[PDB]
Amino acid sequence: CSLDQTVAPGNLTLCGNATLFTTFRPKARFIAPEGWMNAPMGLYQRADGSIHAGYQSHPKHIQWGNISQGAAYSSDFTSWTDFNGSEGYKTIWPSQIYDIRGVFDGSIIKEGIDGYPTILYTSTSFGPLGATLNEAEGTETQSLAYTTDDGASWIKLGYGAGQNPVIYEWPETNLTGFRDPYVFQSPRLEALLANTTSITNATGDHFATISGGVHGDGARLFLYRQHTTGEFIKWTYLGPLVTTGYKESYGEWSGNYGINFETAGVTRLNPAGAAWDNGSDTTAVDFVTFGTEQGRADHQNHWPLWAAVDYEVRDNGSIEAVIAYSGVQDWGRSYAYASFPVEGYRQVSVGWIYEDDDNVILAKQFGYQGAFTLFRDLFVKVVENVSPSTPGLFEQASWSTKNSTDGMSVTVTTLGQRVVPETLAAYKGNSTVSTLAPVMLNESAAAYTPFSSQPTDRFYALTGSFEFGLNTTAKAGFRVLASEEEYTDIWFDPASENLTVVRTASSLIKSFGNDTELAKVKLYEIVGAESKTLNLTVFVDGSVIEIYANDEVALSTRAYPWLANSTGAGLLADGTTAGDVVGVSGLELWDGLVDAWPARPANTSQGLVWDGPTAAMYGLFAGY
Amino acid sequence: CSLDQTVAPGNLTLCGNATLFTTFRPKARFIAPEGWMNAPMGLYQRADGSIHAGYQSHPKHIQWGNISQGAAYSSDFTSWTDFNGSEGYKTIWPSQIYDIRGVFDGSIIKEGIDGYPTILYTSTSFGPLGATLNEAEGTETQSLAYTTDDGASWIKLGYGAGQNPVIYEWPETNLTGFRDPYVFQSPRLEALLANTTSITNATGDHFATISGGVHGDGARLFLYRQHTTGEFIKWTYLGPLVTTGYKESYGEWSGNYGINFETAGVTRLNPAGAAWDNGSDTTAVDFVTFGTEQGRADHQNHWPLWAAVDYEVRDNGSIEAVIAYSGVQDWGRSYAYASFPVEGYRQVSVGWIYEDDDNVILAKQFGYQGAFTLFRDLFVKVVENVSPSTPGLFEQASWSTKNSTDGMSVTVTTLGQRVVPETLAAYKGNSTVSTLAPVMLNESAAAYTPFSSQPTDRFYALTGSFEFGLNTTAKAGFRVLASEEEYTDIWFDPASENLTVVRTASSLIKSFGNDTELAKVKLYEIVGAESKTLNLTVFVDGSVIEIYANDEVALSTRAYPWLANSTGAGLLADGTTAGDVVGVSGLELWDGLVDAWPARPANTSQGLVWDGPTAAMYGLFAGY
Ligand SMILES: *[C@@H]1O[C@H](CO)[C@@H](O[C@@H]2O[C@H](CO)[C@@H](O[C@@H]3O[C@H](CO[C@H]4O[C@H](CO[C@H]5O[C@H](CO)[C@@H](O)[C@H](O)[C@@H]5O[C@H]5O[C@H](CO)[C@@H](O)[C@H](O)[C@@H]5O)[C@@H](O)[C@H](O[C@H]5O[C@H](CO)[C@@H](O)[C@H](O)[C@@H]5O)[C@@H]4O)[C@@H](O)[C@H](O[C@H]4O[C@H](CO)[C@@H](O)[C@H](O)[C@@H]4O[C@H]4O[C@H](CO)[C@@H](O)[C@H](O)[C@@H]4O)[C@@H]3O)[C@H](O)[C@H]2NC(C)=O)[C@H](O)[C@H]1NC(C)=O
Ligand SMILES: *[C@@H]1O[C@H](CO)[C@@H](O[C@@H]2O[C@H](CO)[C@@H](O[C@@H]3O[C@H](CO[C@H]4O[C@H](CO[C@H]5O[C@H](CO)[C@@H](O)[C@H](O)[C@@H]5O[C@H]5O[C@H](CO)[C@@H](O)[C@H](O)[C@@H]5O)[C@@H](O)[C@H](O[C@H]5O[C@H](CO)[C@@H](O)[C@H](O)[C@@H]5O)[C@@H]4O)[C@@H](O)[C@H](O[C@H]4O[C@H](CO)[C@@H](O)[C@H](O)[C@@H]4O[C@H]4O[C@H](CO)[C@@H](O)[C@H](O)[C@@H]4O)[C@@H]3O)[C@H](O)[C@H]2NC(C)=O)[C@H](O)[C@H]1NC(C)=O
Ligand SMILES: *[C@@H]1O[C@H](CO)[C@@H](O[C@@H]2O[C@H](CO)[C@@H](O[C@@H]3O[C@H](CO[C@H]4O[C@H](CO)[C@@H](O)[C@H](O[C@H]5O[C@H](CO)[C@@H](O)[C@H](O)[C@@H]5O)[C@@H]4O)[C@@H](O)[C@H](O[C@H]4O[C@H](CO)[C@@H](O)[C@H](O)[C@@H]4O)[C@@H]3O)[C@H](O)[C@H]2NC(C)=O)[C@H](O)[C@H]1NC(C)=O
Ligand SMILES: *[C@@H]1O[C@H](CO)[C@@H](O[C@@H]2O[C@H](CO)[C@@H](O[C@@H]3O[C@H](CO[C@H]4O[C@H](CO)[C@@H](O)[C@H](O[C@H]5O[C@H](CO)[C@@H](O)[C@H](O)[C@@H]5O)[C@@H]4O)[C@@H](O)[C@H](O[C@H]4O[C@H](CO)[C@@H](O)[C@H](O)[C@@H]4O)[C@@H]3O)[C@H](O)[C@H]2NC(C)=O)[C@H](O)[C@H]1NC(C)=O
Ligand SMILES: OC[C@H]1O[C@@](CO)(OC[C@H]2O[C@H](O[C@]3(CO)O[C@H](CO)[C@@H](O)[C@@H]3O)[C@H](O)[C@@H](O)[C@@H]2O)[C@@H](O)[C@@H]1O
Ligand SMILES: OC[C@H]1O[C@@](CO)(OC[C@H]2O[C@H](O[C@]3(CO)O[C@H](CO)[C@@H](O)[C@@H]3O)[C@H](O)[C@@H](O)[C@@H]2O)[C@@H](O)[C@@H]1O
Ligand SMILES: *[C@@H]1O[C@H](CO)[C@@H](O)[C@H](O)[C@H]1NC(C)=O
Ligand SMILES: *[C@@H]1O[C@H](CO)[C@@H](O)[C@H](O)[C@H]1NC(C)=O
Ligand SMILES: *[C@@H]1O[C@H](CO)[C@@H](O)[C@H](O)[C@H]1NC(C)=O
Ligand SMILES: *[C@@H]1O[C@H](CO)[C@@H](O)[C@H](O)[C@H]1NC(C)=O
Ligand SMILES: *[C@@H]1O[C@H](CO)[C@@H](O)[C@H](O)[C@H]1NC(C)=O
Ligand SMILES: *[C@@H]1O[C@H](CO)[C@@H](O)[C@H](O)[C@H]1NC(C)=O
Ligand SMILES: *[C@@H]1O[C@H](CO)[C@@H](O)[C@H](O)[C@H]1NC(C)=O
Ligand SMILES: *[C@@H]1O[C@H](CO)[C@@H](O)[C@H](O)[C@H]1NC(C)=O
Ligand SMILES: *[C@@H]1O[C@H](CO)[C@@H](O)[C@H](O)[C@H]1NC(C)=O
Ligand SMILES: *[C@@H]1O[C@H](CO)[C@@H](O)[C@H](O)[C@H]1NC(C)=O
Ligand SMILES: *[C@@H]1O[C@H](CO)[C@@H](O)[C@H](O)[C@H]1NC(C)=O
Ligand SMILES: *[C@@H]1O[C@H](CO)[C@@H](O)[C@H](O)[C@H]1NC(C)=O
Ligand SMILES: *[C@@H]1O[C@H](CO)[C@@H](O)[C@H](O)[C@H]1NC(C)=O
Ligand SMILES: *[C@@H]1O[C@H](CO)[C@@H](O)[C@H](O)[C@H]1NC(C)=O
Ligand SMILES: *[C@@H]1O[C@H](CO)[C@@H](O)[C@H](O)[C@H]1NC(C)=O
Repeated sequence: CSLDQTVAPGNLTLCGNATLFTTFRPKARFIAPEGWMNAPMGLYQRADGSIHAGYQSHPKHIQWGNISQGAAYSSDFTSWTDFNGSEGYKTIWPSQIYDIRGVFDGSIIKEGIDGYPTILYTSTSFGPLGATLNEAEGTETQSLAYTTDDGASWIKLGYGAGQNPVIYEWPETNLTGFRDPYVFQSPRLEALLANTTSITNATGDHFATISGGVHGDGARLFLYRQHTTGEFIKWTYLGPLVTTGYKESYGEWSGNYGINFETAGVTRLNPAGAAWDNGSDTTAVDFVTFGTEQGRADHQNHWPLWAAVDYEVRDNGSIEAVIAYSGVQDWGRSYAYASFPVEGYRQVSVGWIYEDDDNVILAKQFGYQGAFTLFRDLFVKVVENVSPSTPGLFEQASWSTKNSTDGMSVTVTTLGQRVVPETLAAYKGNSTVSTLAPVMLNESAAAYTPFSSQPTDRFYALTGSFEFGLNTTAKAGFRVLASEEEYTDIWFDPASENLTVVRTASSLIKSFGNDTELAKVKLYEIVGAESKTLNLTVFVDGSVIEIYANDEVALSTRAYPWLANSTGAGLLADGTTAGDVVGVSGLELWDGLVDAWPARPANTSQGLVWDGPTAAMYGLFAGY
Repeated sequence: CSLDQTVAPGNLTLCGNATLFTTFRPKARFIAPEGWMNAPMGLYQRADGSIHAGYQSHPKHIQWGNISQGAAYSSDFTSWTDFNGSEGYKTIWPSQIYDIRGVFDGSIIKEGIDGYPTILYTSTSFGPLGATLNEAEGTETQSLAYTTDDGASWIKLGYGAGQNPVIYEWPETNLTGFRDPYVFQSPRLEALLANTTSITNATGDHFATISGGVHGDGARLFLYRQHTTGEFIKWTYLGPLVTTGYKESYGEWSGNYGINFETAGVTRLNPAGAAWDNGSDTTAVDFVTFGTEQGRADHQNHWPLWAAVDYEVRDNGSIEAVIAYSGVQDWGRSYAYASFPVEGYRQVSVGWIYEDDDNVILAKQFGYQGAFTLFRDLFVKVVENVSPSTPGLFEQASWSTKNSTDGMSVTVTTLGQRVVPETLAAYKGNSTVSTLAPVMLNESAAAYTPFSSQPTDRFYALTGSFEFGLNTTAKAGFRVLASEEEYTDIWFDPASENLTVVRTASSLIKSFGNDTELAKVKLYEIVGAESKTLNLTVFVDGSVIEIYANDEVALSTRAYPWLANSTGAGLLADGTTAGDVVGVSGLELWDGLVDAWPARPANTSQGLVWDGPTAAMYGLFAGY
């Protein structure tokens, strides 16, 4: 094992555990100190204003198992500090018959048991568990724990009748899944159900969804309501909130609803952020966010989706959320998006970016797997004065259209996503910022044109506005993590409406994924404009490439170039001519970003361990 | 629910939880503070000379589940004090994937991990578990924990490769069971194996047996040897130590070997007590004690047995224990005998006495189930100058015979058992003792003759020597827990050699067991004697009746009379005439015994709880 990054990579599978720990590792985002991580969980803003973030964690292993909550906190979403207690950075772990198989995803009741922050989480025990297996009742239940020390530790309620687990009965038979309880308050849903509370007797101020589905018959999001305000044991099943069909797809802009939902949440937004009205705000829109499984051929069979919904009240005192339009939260290698309320009428969403090493070839050499996305403000994106001649506009696939009275313009509404401003400010202010001169891409443009200032390492952001003619067939974008031999190309092709990440040359190491990422991006053309504009922001952070377009479209992916000098960046141009010209302005390079974990040394590995021969005997965890 | 014990019992199933807590409860013996208990475990003499006793425990329930070690200590086997920590009187409990289904029986390595007392115990996880089920590897494993505070708490080794569990591979396929590790030192076995240690490489000073069997093919006791002295992770399987056949019986004096062994131990004794020689002591005998299951129609299908064995060394460096003769440790409602070494060359044995309420009709009303037997010194019982005309003597069923050179007398050898003298001294000294005049039972004897002094409650001991003619057909014994309407009759019938406990009138409450208990007792006739003698000692302790004959035969049973005045006692006579006379001498009543738990109040119930609907979902524990 040579770690010489000035020459071609050898056989890296000969390298020891965690010898590649720092080589590809993100520095500017939320990531566990070491080992395996997946879904964000237990997210809440604490009483002091700081953010508590939990995550599914398996320390000292590089595959999933004994799944626990690791945790950390931040005052600005950006610079983090690990909790440190008797179990290191873990704060909840398998410990009881009801959760011994894993402490799965959960969410926070801010004023819960004895007034303390309280987590409702999926407690798992033994038996087949999975959407393609024959799971039985009891294998997944829902349990409570509360914290008296602001998340340093959690106390579970006792096991038994009238205690944990608090939700255990399956609401319908033959479930594909029964997990990821999302607890939320909703003046909207309270108003809608106020005339039906005699039917159900459920009058609490908290609702909870549980994500699942029914074998052979598609996904389900089940709605529960807290039975009585101030009491947390009794949750009353109302009915299915979202019901989709077996591998149903709403279309090309909407992924696929698969067979089973995971990590679903419910929110209400308006153009400024989170909306807490009862229905009276006509600018507010109800949204569900959810993962689906087994409706996709790649990306671990996983789509992270969202849908705008219209609530209808059923006669039995339950709610049907009818999908009005349906989109994708991120088009790349990310999943398990969670959202939570933040002071100042915000709803903030964050997900998990998995690696691109699905055959587990270099995982042990890394000594870790996974990171978060950036934290994103959600809001209702409104585009005014849209031209009716925008191609495909009236499909209304992942957006809605409202015509003006005279029919000459359209108002477009969709889900907006943008990186939280605290992170953008910290990134820019801690970086060496190069404001770049605008560039006209025409007949003279090379395929690749390096920026006049270059990054110094694998931690940088790029921004640019690409102005295209309305009938262009040119392509343009950004190349990143680039030397002569390795590079990753981010292209937008307005003619096809496809944003792609071409990764055929991303790395000389052949074991990593190299498939082309793809997102659909609708350039809403403005009345009177003779051009259309793509605003692209790209974060490069170790191996993470995270792309944002027009505060709407997100695509997270991975690139693992070996060579030390595969850090460059610049503009891409294809089919630009004297007549078909792409104007690039607002160009900026932010070199360095922020050290997100200032108290951590560069190498936080503690080595890896094997569970031994009993792992295969129990059959629950891989063991490493 | 009336608790009026001056009138007939009502419907006691209407009574609340623990309303009958003190009614039938032993006071003078080891018993949990409340709830369910079964097998003794973790027995050892601590560095200060006191005795640590653990037991299988399920607090606040009256059926088995979440099985844990409860613990207490004593300086004299007799007066006890509970441990009190964060889990009350528990000191080890299910907490890891490998033991979450129950912390089963274990035994003590006195100088173990870092020099501390260390327990090797059966750690259980999920799956079918039982001799009549299709158990698989991993469901029962063996794990270590050690104590730095003399048994107040235990620290388990970590889960994983080279740590817990330390024994997990099945030594043969299709096991009926794989549990109850018994760790012991043996100069005897070390001497026997010293020429074979090149074959196995196992040279440690500790051995361990694991109890089990093979489906369709009888019970097995598997022998392991510590691989290296001073190291406790690696245990090397040598081979089967004891192999018996599917429901094989050695005869009427020997119970039945069933299909599977439980709680087996290995010891070496001589006439004084424990023997620690290498083979050189010609008076010493090797013994195995073991429970068997499914070889008995009643008594929960359980025989607590023992066998004298002769060790043979196999060519592969293992030991075969060939059964020389085979007996019964207790003939009544007891099981799960454990033995442990005690200072002064002693080996002390104690078991579990279950209730006689197998349909669980009044268990909740009790608020507890189970107690220990008394603690018993084991030794080699030697009877000299036995007459060759003793009937059945040369069957050598649960004893051995050695003829004198001239053939006119025999030396008989068997397992001796007697109550530890610390308990006998404390019982007598704290009791009101009535020394009773001898009684000749002849033609004038009533069926029942009350003693001239009577007990004052349900806590007393009786002793007597019954002298019978060599060809008697008379029966005699003791009646206990007696009023006019309820009583329990203990008979010996020398003609049949049967000691019985007749319980048809033991209680007016009909739900309790009433079957007749039976033990075989061999009166070894002495050369020149014109009579034969049965020395009988009976302990009455709440509902426990514990009978000892000739420091050899033990029979533990239960009686639950309702009436407050069912406490009397006296002599029984049947078929005694002018010519067939039974002489009773050495008669003593000890009224009161000892309060074994002086710090406990009379009612130590903490109520009972239900596990809720998930108990049936998990399918592991009854839930109550
Ligand atoms: C199989 O058996 C298992 C073992 O018995 C069983 O698990 C046990 O279940 C019981 C009953 O449900 C649990 O008991 C509850 O404990 C809660 C507190 O839990 C937290 O604190 C525990 C003890 O605290 C100390 O001891 C530790 C060990 O030494 C130290 O680390 C601590 O520093 C602390 O020490 C201090 O106190 C010591 C004495 O206790 C003292 O010596 C010392 O000097 C020092 O001062 C921890 O053990 C526990 O940790 C476990 O659980 C957490 C998750 O919760 C895990 O992360 C850990 O790994 C570990 O497994 C916790 O940190 C109590 O609050 C709770 O009390 C109340 O509830 C009951 C019934 O509802 C009431 O009777 C009672 O009044 C209390 O209610 C009142 O208070 C609350 C608010 O205060 C209020 O809301 C309520 O209305 C009311 O007013 C109860 O005692 C026990 O924790 C479990 N143990 C373990 C190890 O798991 C298991 O379930 C069984 N399984 C089956 C299937 O049956
Ligand atoms: C799923 O995840 C699970 C959670 O992570 C995981 O379980 C955990 O496994 C790890 C690794 O095996 C265990 O860690 C070991 O812990 C041993 C000590 O255990 C005992 O003490 C623990 C911590 O002590 C404190 O904290 C408590 C909680 O607040 C308090 O109650 C105590 O008072 C005490 O507080 C003091 O210390 C605090 C900081 O620690 C401090 O803040 C505070 O102020 C105060 O001063 C207890 O948590 C633990 O209790 C658990 O386990 C017992 C049974 O053991 C149960 O009865 C309990 O209910 C509970 O579940 C124990 O009481 C360590 O000795 C051990 O250390 C060593 O071994 C490793 C590796 O071999 C070495 O790296 C290290 O150097 C140590 O070795 C050295 O020392 C020893 C002798 O000292 C020597 O022999 C050796 O050669 C060497 O020199 C290790 O850290 C952890 O306990 C597990 N936790 C739980 C909750 O279960 C689980 O396995 C996972 N499952 C799967 C399938 O993967
Ligand atoms: C006395 O001790 C017992 C513990 O043994 C305490 O708890 C009770 O235990 C018994 C088991 O011994 C439980 O009986 C079972 O009950 C279920 C159905 O229960 C439902 O209906 C009840 C009646 O109104 C109700 O009390 C229950 O409510 C509790 O549980 C729910 C969770 O489900 C919880 O939300 C509540 O807060 C309560 O905790 C519940 O809704 C029944 O299905 C069982 O049937 C089996 O057994 C019977 C009898 O052998 C048999 O007929 C059936 O065929 C089947 O095999 C079983 O009867 C009882 O529910 C427990 N009660 C509780 C928890 O309150 C009890 O509290 C102690 N008493 C006191 C005064 O302390
Ligand atoms: C680096 O990180 C790893 C953790 O990932 C550390 O532990 C090793 O993990 C790997 C899994 O990643 C283990 O590999 C498996 O090994 C078993 C067979 O193992 C036996 O033989 C080994 C070789 O000499 C020996 O080391 C083992 O000894 C350990 O375990 C026993 C308990 O069984 C214990 O008593 C000892 O004390 C040791 O702890 C053991 O006897 C093999 O069956 C597995 O095969 C599967 O996977 C492979 C590869 O994909 C595949 O080919 C097979 O078909 C099958 O699917 C697997 O290879 C390895 O045993 C672990 N080693 C340990 C515990 O020492 C490792 O230590 C870290 N290194 C450093 C330097 O820190
Ligand atoms: O990487 C997930 C691994 O967990 C396993 C164990 O069977 O399956 C469980 C479950 O995990 C994933 O679910 C989520 C969101 O992805 O993660 C947590 C569990 O950590 C759970 O609360 C969430 O729903 C996965 O998406 C599911 O499909 C899996 O069924 C492994 O099979 C799997 O590799
Ligand atoms: O009363 C025992 C109850 O435990 C259960 C659970 O399946 O079975 C396990 C096992 O228990 C008994 O085994 C012993 C000695 O009797 O007790 C401990 C477990 O507490 C174990 O280490 C000992 O071997 C019982 O004799 C076995 O037959 C059972 O298989 C219940 O089924 C059972 O009622
Ligand atoms: C990068 O490094 C490689 C090998 O070390 C070298 O061949 C190449 O010339 C360097 N520079 C660029 C821009 O590729
Ligand atoms: C990181 O630390 C681990 C554990 O100490 C060590 O095994 C590994 O070799 C280190 N890796 C690097 C790149 O320093
Ligand atoms: C309410 O009605 C819906 C639609 O039929 C149904 O799916 C749901 O199960 C009902 N709620 C109940 C039975 O609580
Ligand atoms: C919306 O506007 C377009 C173009 O003016 C027209 O084709 C369509 O019919 C309009 N829809 C409604 C509801 O008026
Ligand atoms: C650098 O980043 C830190 C951590 O997020 C932030 O608090 C600080 O304001 C930043 N510095 C700037 C913007 O100059
Ligand atoms: C074509 O592009 C080059 C490079 O941006 C620029 O120098 C030139 O002005 C452009 N041509 C026209 C006609 O604008
Ligand atoms: C654009 O994307 C779609 C997938 O939505 C794909 O079918 C099509 O081939 C792509 N076209 C081009 C030219 O990239
Ligand atoms: C015992 O009590 C019962 C009922 O209280 C009574 O009938 C009987 O006479 C009493 N005495 C005896 C010795 O049975
Ligand atoms: C014993 O205590 C328990 C729990 O407090 C109580 O329920 C029960 O009625 C008491 N029984 C007696 C006989 O005092
Ligand atoms: C017997 O053993 C084998 C594994 O050695 C296993 O496949 C089989 O299921 C076991 N049980 C029976 C009933 O054959
Ligand atoms: C040693 O021989 C015995 C008798 O054949 C056998 O049962 C045992 O399994 C052998 N020991 C091994 C293979 O370790
Ligand atoms: C033992 O003694 C009896 C009676 O003297 C006799 O029947 C038997 O043969 C003797 N056994 C031996 C081995 O001498
Ligand atoms: C009474 O019993 C206690 C506890 O076992 C014992 O220590 C004491 O010696 C006894 N009293 C006597 C024999 O007088
Ligand atoms: C018969 O028994 C009675 C009672 O023990 C006694 O008084 C009498 O002496 C006995 N008869 C003879 C002949 O010993
Ligand atoms: C004595 O006990 C045996 C059981 O070993 C039994 O078969 C026999 O019937 C009993 N005989 C009498 C008279 O009690």
